Amino acid sequence: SGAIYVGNYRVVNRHLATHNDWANLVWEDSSRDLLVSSTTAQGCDTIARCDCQTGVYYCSSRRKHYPVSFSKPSLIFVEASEYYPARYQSHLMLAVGHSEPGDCGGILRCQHGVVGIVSTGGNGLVGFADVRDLLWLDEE
Ligand SMILES: CCn1c(NC(C)=O)nc2ccccc21
Ligand SMILES: [Zn+2]
Repeated sequence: SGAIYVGNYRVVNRHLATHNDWANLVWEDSSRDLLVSSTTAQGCDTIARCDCQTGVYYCSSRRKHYPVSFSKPSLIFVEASEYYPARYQSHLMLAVGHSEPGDCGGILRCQHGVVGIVSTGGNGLVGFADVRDLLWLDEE
């Protein structure tokens, strides 16, 4: 589990969005596994605006933050998980590391701020849904 809290936006994995998220929906995209809802209180996170390929992510199933190198966001085939069938996911970055389903929502961060959230795992990789292209998260 986990979210990004930037201004009055909550960014969550679409597959973990709650009824309150859907009832307060700003934007969602199944192909990216992202959903954005509105918040009362302003959030503590800053979104990265950059093309970094190194950062640190939180792994809840290890209670650990790991430094990783990761691929640039792209359209990738993802094998079946507990929460999605085998399918193509867009805006996905991969790193070598540990990721189980419950790790979804952990933040990947670089020197510029939050890059994305854990969205995929299995076969010794961790996949992250990028948010750095969502420039509208920083305004209105
Ligand atoms: C995102 C703001 N921010 C953070 N934040 C964290 C969590 O590390 N570290 C910074 C270092 C220098 C300048 C700004 C910085
Ligand atoms: Zn960066």
